[PDB]
Amino acid sequence: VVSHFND
Amino acid sequence: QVQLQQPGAELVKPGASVKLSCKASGFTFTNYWMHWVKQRPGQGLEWIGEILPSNGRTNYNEKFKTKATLTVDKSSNTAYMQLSSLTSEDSAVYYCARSPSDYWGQGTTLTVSSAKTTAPSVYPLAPVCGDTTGSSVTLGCLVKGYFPEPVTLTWNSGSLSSGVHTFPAVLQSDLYTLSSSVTVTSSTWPSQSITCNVAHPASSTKVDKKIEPRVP
Amino acid sequence: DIQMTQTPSSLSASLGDRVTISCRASQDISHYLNWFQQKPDGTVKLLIYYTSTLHSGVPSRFSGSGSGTDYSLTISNLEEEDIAFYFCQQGGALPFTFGSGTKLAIKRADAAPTVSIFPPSSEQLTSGGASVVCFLNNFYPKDINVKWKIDGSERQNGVLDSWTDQDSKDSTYSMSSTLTLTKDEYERHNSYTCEATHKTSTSPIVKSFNRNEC
Repeated sequence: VVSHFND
Repeated sequence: QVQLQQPGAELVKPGASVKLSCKASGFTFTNYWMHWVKQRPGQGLEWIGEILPSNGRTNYNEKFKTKATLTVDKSSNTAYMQLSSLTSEDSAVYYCARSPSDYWGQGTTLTVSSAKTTAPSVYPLAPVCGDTTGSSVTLGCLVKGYFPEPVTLTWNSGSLSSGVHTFPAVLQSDLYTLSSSVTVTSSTWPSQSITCNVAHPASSTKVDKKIEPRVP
Repeated sequence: DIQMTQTPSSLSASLGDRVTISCRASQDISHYLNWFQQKPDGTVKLLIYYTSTLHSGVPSRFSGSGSGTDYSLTISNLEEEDIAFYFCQQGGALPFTFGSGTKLAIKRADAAPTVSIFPPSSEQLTSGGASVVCFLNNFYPKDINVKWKIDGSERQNGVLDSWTDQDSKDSTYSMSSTLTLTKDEYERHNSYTCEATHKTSTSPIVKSFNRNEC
């Protein structure tokens, strides 16, 4: 789970 | 623990450049995107761009492309953002952040002005002579035309602290102006003295304006 | 770029109330919707990411929901430390973008502004200017209007307003309005008035003075 698509 | 350390504020002149620092601690920033965001009171929040420390890859908001250049220093675990050709449009709070598991810095307030260190004029604020009637009375000090912020304003050397309203300074022209009100019981003033203490560090000025009744 | 529409821009609630803030994106953002909270000292924290994942240390009263284009942040039972400025950010596409923010404040009962008008000082008059100020103190709600009149005619140029943030003790708002004129302009007229227009009254609160009394 991340905050941005590219993280 | 995870922290991003940014300087509090800087004043720079139009046309100069500024290199804002963002020192990471509590983690190694190699594999985290380091983002930059601009916050100016009217306008919302604007994302400037991000850099990935490991390979220096960058993604910018097109709008900021030769305003903002992001770099990194791997040995100091520090992220930098240079702002060039500074204009009044660039005054704002600039934050740095990491992502994923995001943390933000405290933000650096950058002011771009060619204004010069000016001491404030401190005017007394008292009801027309007497006192527009009542059980309590409101006095005040008007601190006009200073630069740069801030101005420290107290009442009776900090002894008078409750019932006060000290408004945020506002920029009119290239100078700052602030006002402050104190409300006391009518019987207390005039009888007991009420002086506003103004200090303006930059111009190393300290002024005490006693508030008394007069006519116009 | 993807535009984020955040509503409401402002909201008042009482401690213990449920609060819901919403963000709508102009494109699908694939659940990458983040909620940030900002305090007056400028501190910013990420509360929730990927629509509904709480960040480290965030309290269980927070939660988020949504998908596609439509997202929401909810605080089941408001606490005082939640009074803050909230903003969403989509992370579904570059360049990343932000919503316009929601200023969450404390609800209290209406209170009329205590209005006080002050004449220019001789200190200021000696220097060539004349400032007339009016304090519109401890009122609620936050919307408030101040009207300046010189001789009964409306005056718009040369007014400088400043507003306090919500008071930590009585939850009221205050404002400073300053009308600045040159000394010779101030000497050309006689009556100076501020009119405070607020929802607590149908008629404005007017304070004035004449280059003259008492």
